Amino acid sequence: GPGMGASQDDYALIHKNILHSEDLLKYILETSVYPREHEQLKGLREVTEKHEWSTALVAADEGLFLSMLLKLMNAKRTIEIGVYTGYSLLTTALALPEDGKITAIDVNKSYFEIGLPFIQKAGVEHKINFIESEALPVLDQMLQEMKEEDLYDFAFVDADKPNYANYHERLVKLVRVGGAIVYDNTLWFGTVAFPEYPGLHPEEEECRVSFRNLNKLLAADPRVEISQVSIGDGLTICRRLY
Amino acid sequence: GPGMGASQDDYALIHKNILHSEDLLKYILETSVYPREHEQLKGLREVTEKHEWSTALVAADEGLFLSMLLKLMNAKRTIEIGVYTGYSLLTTALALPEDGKITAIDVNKSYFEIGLPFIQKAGVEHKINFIESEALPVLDQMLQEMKEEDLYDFAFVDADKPNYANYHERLVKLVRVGGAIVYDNTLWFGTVAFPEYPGLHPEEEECRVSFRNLNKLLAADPRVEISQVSIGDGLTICRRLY
Ligand SMILES: Nc1ncnc2c1ncn2[C@@H]1O[C@H](CSCC[C@H](N)C(=O)O)[C@@H](O)[C@H]1O
Ligand SMILES: Nc1ncnc2c1ncn2[C@@H]1O[C@H](CSCC[C@H](N)C(=O)O)[C@@H](O)[C@H]1O
Ligand SMILES: [Mg+2]
Ligand SMILES: [Mg+2]
Repeated sequence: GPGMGASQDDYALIHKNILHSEDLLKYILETSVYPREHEQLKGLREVTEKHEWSTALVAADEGLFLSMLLKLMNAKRTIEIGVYTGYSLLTTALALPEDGKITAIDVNKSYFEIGLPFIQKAGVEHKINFIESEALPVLDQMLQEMKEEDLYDFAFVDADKPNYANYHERLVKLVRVGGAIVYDNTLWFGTVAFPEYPGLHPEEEECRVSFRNLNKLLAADPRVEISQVSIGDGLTICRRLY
Repeated sequence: GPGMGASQDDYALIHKNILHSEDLLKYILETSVYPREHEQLKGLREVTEKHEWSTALVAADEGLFLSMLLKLMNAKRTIEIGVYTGYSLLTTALALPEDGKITAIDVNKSYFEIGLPFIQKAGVEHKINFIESEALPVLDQMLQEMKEEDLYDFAFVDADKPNYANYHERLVKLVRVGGAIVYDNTLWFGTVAFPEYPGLHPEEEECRVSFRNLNKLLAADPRVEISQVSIGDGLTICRRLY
């Protein structure tokens, strides 16, 4: 719609971190991440770093953390909401077993085609089923067709941030009991810690208010036990109880 | 020498944080941690905050993360090194199923007796086998007694930091293949990002060097996959590959 420019350069929080020191984040990346990063994940990240929406790319240290979660819970069927160029999608496909399956949903396949060559040369494209659509209509039709023995083990939510609460009401019925739902950016550059934060782009302000509402909602939801982790831009792990 | 003894006020780092703000950290605790904290964990934490070594108490948001890791990986048998007043121990005991068993090792049981009444009221003391000893002799004795059916699914290391690398050589044999080892304080108040740090206590400088060596070691160890997480004072998750 008509209005103000909503490009990445129009944003205010691009360079703000939740860690105190930029040295500390670089230490973690140089010491414990880059020596453990797949060669194709490195290539996908370096291309994405130059993209016009580079701020949406998931942090590399967080990627190695999501891979650890998938392996420890022995996930085999997962769903990803928000693919972009596919860093977390490639991370997920590399962690799953050979017969693992992923449902990847994004409104823009042009983003996904940027990282598709890296995914292919990693040899894990066969696990991925890409759905070019809005995520909410896909999840609602899944509610129509999913049987209990088809429920997902793991779900990464990283698409349109104000819609997390809407995705939640579907994913607690699409993920198995004891499965995991992870919401990304739940600390939003640290702006959620304050009732008001001046000088944000209108869309950044919408995310701050929506994340402050989601965090209260997740902490009070009896269907789930939560864990908010201050890695990357912050994430909340959600385990379905019933 | 003789006098008043070791204080946590002799240390230079106890007031430091890795997050950008104390408001952000207190937001995480007030929003997502305290409403989910067990009543006995709250009582244990509040008494421990007045102890003379309250700096070593595991952060409450990290406790929920460890509880989440135990359930997602379906842990049943764990080992804890460094108990103190038992916050992480009580966190672990509440997370495990009713038939879970924990081997808790600490050189000082007087610390543990501070938290024992809270563990009893929670009704989980039957899962805990406390051993008052130095950790290394106990771990070595386990290696000659351990059968494959007795391997641990999970190990939390949070004792004397300079001994982590020595604990690592034992724990990759005591933890089952696919099991997890978590090393606490691997970021050490952010000092690991600096080759030199001024004004540190001799024991504080010793662990900054130790953790700079351990983080390089763990990132190069081909026996495990790793994931360093910037929660609390930073931790490193290790998953055994063979
Ligand atoms: N309504 C919607 N439904 C599905 N996807 C959407 C959406 N709105 C935005 N998106 C997509 O969600 C993505 C978020 S960027 C996600 C980053 C990626 N997961 C990573 O690991 O780096 C964008 O590519 C955007 O195209
Ligand atoms: N060599 C050693 N072997 C076993 N325990 C040790 C040790 N050196 C120190 N410790 C113990 O390890 C503890 C570290 S503080 C640990 C904090 C605790 N895990 C928590 O949840 O808060 C101290 O209580 C100390 O008594
Ligand atoms: Mg993100
Ligand atoms: Mg600690």
